[PDB]
Amino acid sequence: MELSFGARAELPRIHPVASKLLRLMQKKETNLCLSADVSLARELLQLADALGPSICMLKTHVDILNDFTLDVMKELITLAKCHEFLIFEDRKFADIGNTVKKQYEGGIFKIASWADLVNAHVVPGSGVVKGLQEVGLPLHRGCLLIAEMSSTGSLATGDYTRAAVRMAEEHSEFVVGFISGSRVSMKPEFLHLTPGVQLEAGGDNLGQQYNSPQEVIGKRGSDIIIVGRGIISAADRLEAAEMYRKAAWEAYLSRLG
Amino acid sequence: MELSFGARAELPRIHPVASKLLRLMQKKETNLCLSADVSLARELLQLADALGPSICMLKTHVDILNDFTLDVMKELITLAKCHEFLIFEDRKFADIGNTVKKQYEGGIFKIASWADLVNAHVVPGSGVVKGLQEVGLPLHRGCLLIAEMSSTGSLATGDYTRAAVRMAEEHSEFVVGFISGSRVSMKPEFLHLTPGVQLEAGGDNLGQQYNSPQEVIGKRGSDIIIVGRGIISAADRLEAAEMYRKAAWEAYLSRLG
Ligand SMILES: O=c1cc(O)n([C@@H]2O[C@H](COP(=O)(O)O)[C@@H](O)[C@H]2O)c(=O)[nH]1
Ligand SMILES: O=c1cc(O)n([C@@H]2O[C@H](COP(=O)(O)O)[C@@H](O)[C@H]2O)c(=O)[nH]1
Ligand code: PRO
Ligand code: PRO
Repeated sequence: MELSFGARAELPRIHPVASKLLRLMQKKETNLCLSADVSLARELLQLADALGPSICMLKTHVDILNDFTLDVMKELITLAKCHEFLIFEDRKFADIGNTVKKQYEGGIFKIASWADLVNAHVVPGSGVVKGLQEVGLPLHRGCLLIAEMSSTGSLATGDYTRAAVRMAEEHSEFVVGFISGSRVSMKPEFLHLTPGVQLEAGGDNLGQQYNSPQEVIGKRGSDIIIVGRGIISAADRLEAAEMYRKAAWEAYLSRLG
Repeated sequence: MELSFGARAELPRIHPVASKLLRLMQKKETNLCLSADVSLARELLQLADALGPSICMLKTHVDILNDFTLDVMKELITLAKCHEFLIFEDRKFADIGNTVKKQYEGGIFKIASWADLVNAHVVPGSGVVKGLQEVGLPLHRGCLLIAEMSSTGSLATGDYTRAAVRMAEEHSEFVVGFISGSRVSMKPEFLHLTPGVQLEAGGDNLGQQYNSPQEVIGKRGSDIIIVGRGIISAADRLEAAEMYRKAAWEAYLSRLG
């Protein structure tokens, strides 16, 4: 009884940020999240503009942007609105609730002011979510919980993964899904986003491991692929993004049947 | 066969950053780390100057400083050198190795340029440490691994804690100890730093739980207490720091016997 992205966007318990995302995924035929892991604002913005039509989401690491300003993020929002994609700051909040609330709202990045989505590790216990939601619920934001990781030696397995799913399902007013390698929740209101994706087999020299779009979307049941170097290190990033988009989209279609 | 801090500073396998810390702890009779969880640079610097003689370490969250600049960190270094304490940026790196290397060296904070110590969660596997050490070893820095957390529902227990200890003991050229609630390693070359500390019982409304200096240093065998609100929310932060310093130091002495 698997529903399309467009039908999932209408589910009774859907979060509004998840619904917006699912609707634009269906409209644009994309379940690709670009991992824009660059250090220059101009490159970030040029990628966002050119690849915007091909992506459902742009994932940032603003803390690696050498020339971050809030006005860069204003320009990114313009592109996100134009091309219709969400902005996901991959901050991996991972502290006690009292600390993460300040890290999300404040400092020089003011993440909550521009990021539709953020994510959190579950290791601190549910206070990490409660602290973020003090800021994010008034701002109509969503959060993803890290239930599994792609890297060698990941401890996000077994009972840890189960705890992440329970934490999400108990904070569904704010948590909209997971970073995971596979479908971890049986509730269709939750999004599954999977990093560690390339077309070719392999990894990196610092513990990254890759699986293909067909494997992660088609076999493992995830919704969205997160792709960094498979796109950004290519010469033609637009054609690379299109290859990843077509791969992930067809894997999704074939699995709906 | 418990050694004093000053003797631990001479151990054959000691890391140079740990040795520097242990020597100044012994010299100054302090095993207190101030958690300087403030949003203004002037308050950060005024606390560092006034409390510097009372502390072995100042723990920052630079991502909550509304008016961060690199020149603020230059002024903090001056105070750290004057008063003899280490600077610990509590960034909780928690990503794949390729990402954390960039988050540690780069962006607007350039953490590795000013922080003696950083810390990491072990959930990604050991690539998190390998990525950080690509930057931190050339810069003669150290790292702490988060083996336990103070907050309600923490998943850093059992086999997760054991994995953190193994990861530290296999990366001892860079990892100098732990964030933990107790002694987790039997190797005296590793430092144990414990947050979730107040003189009075209680917690916060976002999952923080407190234990006393006597409990954590004296019974649970930790080395250093990390104290935020128990000091910073007090009217007289200097006298508060002195009360925490005296508590932690006496608990350490009584346990050496
Ligand atoms: O398990 C995880 C979780 C992540 O967010 N990531 C992130 O996804 C991206 C992967 O990038 P790449 O495709 O270049 O390996 C990085 O930004 C990384 O921080 C990951 O690789 N694995
Ligand atoms: O297990 C942990 C790990 C931490 O670093 N911390 C940090 O230690 C400090 C605790 O502050 P406080 O004493 O105000 O509760 C915070 O900066 C928090 O981020 C913690 O409380 N528990
Ligand atoms: O792992 C494999 O064999 C295939 C080849 C390309 C990606 N997956
Ligand atoms: O928990 C208790 O009872 C004591 C009282 C102060 C701190 N510890």
